[PDB]
Amino acid sequence: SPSAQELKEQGNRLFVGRKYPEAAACYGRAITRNPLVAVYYTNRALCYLKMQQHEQALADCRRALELDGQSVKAHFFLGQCQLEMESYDEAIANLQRAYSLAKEQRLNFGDDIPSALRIAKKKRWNSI
Ligand SMILES: CNC(=O)C[C@H](NC(=O)[C@@H]1CCC[C@H]1NC(=O)c1n[nH]c2c1CCCC2)c1ccccc1OC
Repeated sequence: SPSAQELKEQGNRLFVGRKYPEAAACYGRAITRNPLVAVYYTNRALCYLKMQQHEQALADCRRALELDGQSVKAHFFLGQCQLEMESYDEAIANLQRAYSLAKEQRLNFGDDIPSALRIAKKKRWNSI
């Protein structure tokens, strides 16, 4: 029987290989062993996003946020998901929140969050 962390790493490896259903199933098996780890839900939300399953991706972001309200990644993926759903105002607020949390936690993602914010703001404007 593999451990929860072994399953998270197998899921990450599968994600790098673009095997999204397989990766989501590994994160699900990690959750079965330990359902109190926010990053398992955040990682699976990204799989759901790659599989275009937006309602499932939102639900995993919410499960991650309930365990870790300070999650930079859960707010970032929530915002990206909302952007694809055309919920622009909500997307921008979550991306801005990921930016502020990353700055407070002294995390370095280069121009990842400002770039995502610019895409969302341009998409919101183009629709207006
Ligand atoms: C944004 N893309 C991912 O989070 C994919 C994820 N990458 C990581 O965990 C990177 C390894 C070390 C550094 C880390 N970077 C980030 O966390 C990251 N970068 N820009 C941002 C963030 C977080 C949110 C704001 C923008 C990943 C990689 C391999 C396999 C699976 C897997 O995730 C399921």
